[PDB]
Amino acid sequence: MWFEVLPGIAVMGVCLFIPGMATARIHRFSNGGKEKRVAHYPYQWYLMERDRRVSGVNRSYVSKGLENID
Amino acid sequence: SRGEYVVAKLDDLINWARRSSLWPMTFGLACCAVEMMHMAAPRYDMDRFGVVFRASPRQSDVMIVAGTLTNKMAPALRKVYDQMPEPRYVVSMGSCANGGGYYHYSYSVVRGCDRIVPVDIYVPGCPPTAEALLYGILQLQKKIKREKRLRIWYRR
Amino acid sequence: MFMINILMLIIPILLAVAFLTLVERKVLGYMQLRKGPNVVGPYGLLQPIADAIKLFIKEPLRPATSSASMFILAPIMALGLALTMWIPLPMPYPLINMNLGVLFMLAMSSLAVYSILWSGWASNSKYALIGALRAVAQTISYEVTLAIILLSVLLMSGSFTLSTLITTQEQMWLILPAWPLAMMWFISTLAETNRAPFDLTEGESELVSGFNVEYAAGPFALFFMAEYANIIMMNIFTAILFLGTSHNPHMPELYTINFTIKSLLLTMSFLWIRASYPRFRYDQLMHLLWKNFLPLTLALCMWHVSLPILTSGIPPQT
Amino acid sequence: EMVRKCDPHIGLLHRGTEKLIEYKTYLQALPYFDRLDYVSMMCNEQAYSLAVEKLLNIRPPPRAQWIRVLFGEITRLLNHIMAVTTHALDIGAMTPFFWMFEEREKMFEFYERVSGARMHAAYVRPGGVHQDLPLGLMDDIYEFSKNFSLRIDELEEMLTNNRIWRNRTVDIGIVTAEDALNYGFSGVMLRGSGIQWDLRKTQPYDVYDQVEFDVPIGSRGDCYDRYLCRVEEMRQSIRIISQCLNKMPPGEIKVDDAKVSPPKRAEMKTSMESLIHHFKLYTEGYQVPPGATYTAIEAPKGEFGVYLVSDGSSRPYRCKIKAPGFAHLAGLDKMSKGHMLADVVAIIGTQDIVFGEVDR
Amino acid sequence: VRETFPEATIIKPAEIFGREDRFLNYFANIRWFGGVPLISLGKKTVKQPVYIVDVTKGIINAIKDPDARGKTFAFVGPSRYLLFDLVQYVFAVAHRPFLPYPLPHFAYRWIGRLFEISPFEPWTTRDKVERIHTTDKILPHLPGLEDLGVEATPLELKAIEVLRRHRTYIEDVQPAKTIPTS
Amino acid sequence: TYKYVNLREPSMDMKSVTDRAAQTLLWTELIRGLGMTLSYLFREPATINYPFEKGPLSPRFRGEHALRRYPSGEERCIACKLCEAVCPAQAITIEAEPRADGSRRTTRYDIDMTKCIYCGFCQEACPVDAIVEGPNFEFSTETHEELLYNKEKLLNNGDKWEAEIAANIQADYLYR
Amino acid sequence: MNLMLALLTNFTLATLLVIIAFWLPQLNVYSEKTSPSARLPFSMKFFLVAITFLLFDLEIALLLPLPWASQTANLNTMLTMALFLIILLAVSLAYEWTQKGLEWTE
Amino acid sequence: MELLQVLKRGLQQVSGHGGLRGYLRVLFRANDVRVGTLVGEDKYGNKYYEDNKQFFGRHRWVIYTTEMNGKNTFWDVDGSMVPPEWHRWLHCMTDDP
Ligand SMILES: CCCCCCCCCCCCCCCCCC(=O)OC[C@H](COP(=O)(O)OCCN)OC(=O)CCCCCCCCCCCCCCCCC
Ligand SMILES: CCCCCCCCCCCCCCCCCC(=O)OC[C@H](COP(=O)(O)OCCN)OC(=O)CCCCCCCCCCCCCCCCC
Ligand SMILES: CCCCCCCCCCCCO[C@@H]1O[C@H](CO)[C@@H](O[C@H]2O[C@H](CO)[C@@H](O)[C@H](O)[C@H]2O)[C@H](O)[C@H]1O
Ligand code: SF4
Ligand code: SF4
Ligand code: SF4
Repeated sequence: MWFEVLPGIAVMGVCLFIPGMATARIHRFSNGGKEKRVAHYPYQWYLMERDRRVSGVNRSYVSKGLENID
Repeated sequence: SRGEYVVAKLDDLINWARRSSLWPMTFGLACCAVEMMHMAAPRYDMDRFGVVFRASPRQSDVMIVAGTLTNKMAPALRKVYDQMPEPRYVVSMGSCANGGGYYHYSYSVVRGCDRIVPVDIYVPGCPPTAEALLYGILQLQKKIKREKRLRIWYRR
Repeated sequence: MFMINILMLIIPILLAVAFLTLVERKVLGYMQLRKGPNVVGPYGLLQPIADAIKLFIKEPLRPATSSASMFILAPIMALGLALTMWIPLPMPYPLINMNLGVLFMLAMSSLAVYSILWSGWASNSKYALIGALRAVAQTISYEVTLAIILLSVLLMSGSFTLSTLITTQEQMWLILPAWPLAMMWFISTLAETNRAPFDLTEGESELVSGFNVEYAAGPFALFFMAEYANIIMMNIFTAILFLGTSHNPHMPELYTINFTIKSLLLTMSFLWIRASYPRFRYDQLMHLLWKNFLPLTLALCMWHVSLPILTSGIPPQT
Repeated sequence: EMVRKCDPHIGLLHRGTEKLIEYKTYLQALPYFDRLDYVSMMCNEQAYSLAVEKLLNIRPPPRAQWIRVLFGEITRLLNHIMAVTTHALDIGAMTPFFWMFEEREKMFEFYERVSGARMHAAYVRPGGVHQDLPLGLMDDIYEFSKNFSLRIDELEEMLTNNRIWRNRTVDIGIVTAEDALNYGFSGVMLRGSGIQWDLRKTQPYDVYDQVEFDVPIGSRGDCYDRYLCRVEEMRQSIRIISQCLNKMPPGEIKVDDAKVSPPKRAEMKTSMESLIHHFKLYTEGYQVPPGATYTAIEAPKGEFGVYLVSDGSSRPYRCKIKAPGFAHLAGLDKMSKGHMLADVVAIIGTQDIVFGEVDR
Repeated sequence: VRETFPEATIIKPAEIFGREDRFLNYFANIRWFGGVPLISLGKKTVKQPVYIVDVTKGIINAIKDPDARGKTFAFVGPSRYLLFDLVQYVFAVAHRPFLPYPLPHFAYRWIGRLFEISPFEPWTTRDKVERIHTTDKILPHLPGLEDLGVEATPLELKAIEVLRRHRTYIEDVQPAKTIPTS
Repeated sequence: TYKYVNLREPSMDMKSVTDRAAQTLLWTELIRGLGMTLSYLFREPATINYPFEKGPLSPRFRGEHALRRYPSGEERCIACKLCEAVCPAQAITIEAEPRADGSRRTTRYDIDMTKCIYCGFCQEACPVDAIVEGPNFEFSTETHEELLYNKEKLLNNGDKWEAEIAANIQADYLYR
Repeated sequence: MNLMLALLTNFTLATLLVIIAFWLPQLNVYSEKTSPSARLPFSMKFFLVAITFLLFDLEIALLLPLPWASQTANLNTMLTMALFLIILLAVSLAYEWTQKGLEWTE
Repeated sequence: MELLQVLKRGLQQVSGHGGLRGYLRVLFRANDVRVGTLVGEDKYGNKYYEDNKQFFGRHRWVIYTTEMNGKNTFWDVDGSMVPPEWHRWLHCMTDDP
């Protein structure tokens, strides 16, 4: 019956699902649980470089808030 | 962890792949080709065994000779056989291909395709039923399953 | 970490291609009132594995190639480019976030025609080369509409960034404002990938289509994998382009599930179409492109340049 | 792209059938006719049987004649499914082949239930048919025929209005009426060009003048009109089969003259005369009075005929087989002029060529 | 064998050439590597190869010949050649570029050893090189092909048959120089 | 009587011209063809599960040959050679002589199954139902020589298949 | 760096698959077989489809900046020149069409 | 509710073959998990089933013995294993087993 085609489709579906799921999870693993920063234009890259300096640990995804104000 | 064991299991793997993925080149010469087409048709669906219906001679693993082989045609059949990549097998389908059949005594007919190519399975009938041909294909699968290429290599 | 990401893209791609071969045979089987592979593994789930092993231990074909370097380069180019087409795709996040990702995909696909040309050159056969040239002429012809159609849709998106297509379709699928472009886009992808009813490389009108003809070729498996990776990729691109999935930043997996289903369904429609129609003649598919799609695509490009301006709906640049 | 010359080289299935027949008795030669147009087996048998019955100056009984028309039209369905769907399969439309070959598989069962063979039945013989229909067969033929026109409609849904199919067939291989006649075409190769000819109507045999059907006629003489004619001929065959089922008479199924048709096995084992006639018919065979006939029928592929020469003995002196596909293929060069390579595949399909009959 | 089965027919052929030979095909496949080594320079080695069909006919004629029982035959070709000329001719028929270069046995034994490591038919081995560079014995006390009614086939008449497949894609050919007959 | 298959002139009013334009541009008749293949996808396939399931046959089926006996075990064949005379393929070779007890019996009965066309003429001609074509069709072999049946092979087939052969004869002999 | 690594990985794997696709069959050690510029003639039509593709493809290069061009203040000028380019692309097709540059009959 | 009745039948087939181990045995030997009425068993261990609701051609089937004449036929089955008495029934040459 036609539903015996589904097992092969399910295998295809899992294979196509993995790259998208992996990229999202690896991005959050590598950027402190947040989305990887998007820098398409120099202004965005300029702020990312500034964050890397401001962090004090050389990672742009380490955010400093009002605790650094004084 | 003997070499006999590993060679034995590797034989089973390659034998399994080769028999589970048999791509035929059907040489539809005459009436028997019709029954071959009924083996691909829905009732028997040869494709469900892993036997693709229409495969090019460049990727084929088995040649099915389905019909009378005439003298004028014998050179072209041998040429296709010589161009088949290995491992290659030949199934002779029907009385004409098996031994000449109804036309055995003709001036223009090759008396069995096994004068031209080596034949692995002979399927009798005029024509063999689609089911008879399928039986013969499944017989070839079991013959491939019995192959011992790596065991023989290991004992050379 | 990035090296893991690459392998978590490449390996699943090769597995999807493997099992698409099984899905095609079973879907085509049931539309033909039969089953397709159901003996090698339960529901034929081992059939792709048996075919793969069988092909790689098969003897290489004869005759010898005319050019060894081009004989080896063609399959490398086909498969290398096929995998490269996947790296900017947002699912919902891309492996490589390009500002000009759409243009990158156009550029890389236009290079896929070289494997056809090189394999024809290395075939050592006059007739096989002529077959390759007809295939190239088909491919480049339909590249014209894909580029112009793509440009027309981006006038509603506002940039060449693939992930911006997601934002553009946050309210509504682009297929509604652009269904005429979607129709011609979808057919162009069929003709671009040499799929039925445009599969003349596998047809009956070629000088080399004769069964008893021979020329240097192969490996068959590598070319086959490259082709089917492009079928899936084009249908993934089609979904993103016209059937944009909503993205929730806190639940990216929901995007991926919904996005995967749409891509699968579009891919199944390629199989659906292959089961339904006869094959075009070479001159007739040229006529379809040059005398039907192209005049209408140029007109719709004019319309989609004008429409955002006259409705005050120009999209943002960033 | 253009074809300038088409030179078919045949003989690759020439098996010297005509020379072999001269060494067989008339019964022994009957199975050779199954293996000519091996898609229209029982129609080939009927043609040979009519020719022999004519030289013998005997006629088969009415029930045999209705059985021969019934299975003649079942055979036309077998042939047209093959002709149409392999024509479609060879230009890429593969799916109708599978749907309709399941229908062919069920008509193979009718062949097997009357003869014990799916294809080469050897069932129609000079004098009638070999055996009477098994009980329950006509009911199953009725059940098959009841649903078959729906199967034809599904085929038409795939092809008839399809623009791709029409592009591959319309105005391809146009044949004028005058050329069709002089090139020796027959069957649909004639009716596609508007010629109003059909041997069942004009020179009827068996009981074809007792059944009602219409001859489909084309208007453009191209591949598409010949495709429409074949599809419509399948509908007419169903219409004829419907009348054969209702009008099937009772009685014996082979001529009641034991110097031509063998006696019943029960008679052969009790009567001295029957045993002698059984012995002689299966060894020497019946003698055929000297003479020559050209006998033709409207086979599914066109006019199929035999020029049969008897020298007065039990073996034919000469048997020339007129295969309709022989003249049709001879016209391939004429028809392919001004067309492309892809069109030659369509033209060969529209001619409905089986090399069993072309090469003999 | 002569002690066990005294009436045995022993046939002692020279290197045999033919479609499936490992002689002409051996030299043709040396081209598959740029180097074309040769003990000395292919000199000091004289070869008298015999055609495969000639050996076959000789064997068959031996089965049918009552005289042949208990004898020892030597099957050799008609013409003796220098190993350098033969290989040069082989490359000329195969339309290949011929690049000779000298080597002694010690440097020719390591290449032989290096390919002996293969778990299949080696491309070459020390023993194969030693046999190739063994001069073909002249044994005039033994009967040959002519005693069995077989005419030895010249190599020049059959080289194309064997080496046509090795060509890359006027037939000057240049017949190889033959050592003066005894 | 005859009918035209293609002699309709299309109407040329707006309603009709625009219907044809919609078909051209909106691919409607192409979509219809997709509907038919989709409908088949949801139909049960016609495939049987060979070799666990078998295609139907009838008692008349012409398969592998066999030589039969009387209930006592005596051979039915009395070497009349009607089968050898009628065989269209000359597939039968027979020799005979008086048996030790004086009975008329064959010493050779060969069928070249690669000459045979499986026509069933031999079993029609046989006056004592000695030679028959049984129901077996699954006897393909790996060598050509295995298909050259001698009398021993054919008698073994009779003893092997008689249970089924007798029932099939019982079912069809009144049609003969 | 990442894009270079991705391209290197993709074409490295493609290369390995190709060489093992060419070496793995040599494990079988199959038997030896021992049994096997100028015009084409090339049709002018196949050359002219390639050239037409190129010239149309060059005009597409000029149209690619349209998404950015629509951000300008001089929209009237931009729209006039955008439609001008597409129209000349149509005029090229019309000229080819009406001189039978798109035919395949000889 | 029809979709749930289909799922019930699917799980009812698992019980019909004697549990998961029996269900997988038939699935891998015969690529078919239908449950039918047992019609009989021959002396070699072949089991014959019928289901008259199936369409003609699938209404009768045999599950081959796993060992016949000393041959292990767990995986290697063959249509020639059906003895003549059942051959007539399995090929529908007759109605009665
Ligand atoms: C308010 C005003 C706004 C302004 C914009 C208004 C625009 C709307 C009005 C225009 C409508 C445009 C329609 C777009 C489709 C293109 C139409 C077309 O070109 O099709 C015709 C083409 C040729 O047709 P033919 O009959 O052979 O010959 C005619 C020429 N002599 O024939 C074909 O192309 C047929 C297709 C060939 C391929 C067949 C195989 C595929 C069929 C299945 C596809 C299923 C649907 C796919 C949908 C995918 C969506 C993702
Ligand atoms: C692998 C299979 C996956 C599927 C899984 C199961 C779900 C099935 C969903 C598929 C739906 C399509 C299948 C049904 C199609 C059959 C229906 C049909 O036959 O309609 C025919 C109809 C009449 O045609 P005709 O007779 O020629 O009339 C002409 C003048 N009235 O003709 C028509 O009216 C056609 C009307 C539509 C024309 C639209 C033209 C194309 C426009 C493209 C837009 C695509 C949008 C959808 C894409 C997917 C995104 C959701
Ligand atoms: C990890 C994955 C490794 C890669 C595994 C690749 C497995 C490939 C399995 C292919 C299964 C068979 O799939 C089927 O193959 C044949 C080719 O013979 C194709 O056949 C098609 O191409 C050939 C020419 O190439 C034509 O002669 C044929 O008429 C056409 O239909 C079918 O379109 C395809 O459906
Ligand atoms: S064996 Fe019989 S059916 Fe087959 S080709 Fe010969 S005559 Fe025709
Ligand atoms: S079936 Fe026909 S061909 Fe075969 S042995 Fe009997 S009579 Fe001869
Ligand atoms: S099998 Fe019958 S016909 Fe043949 S010789 Fe014996 S008794 Fe006579």
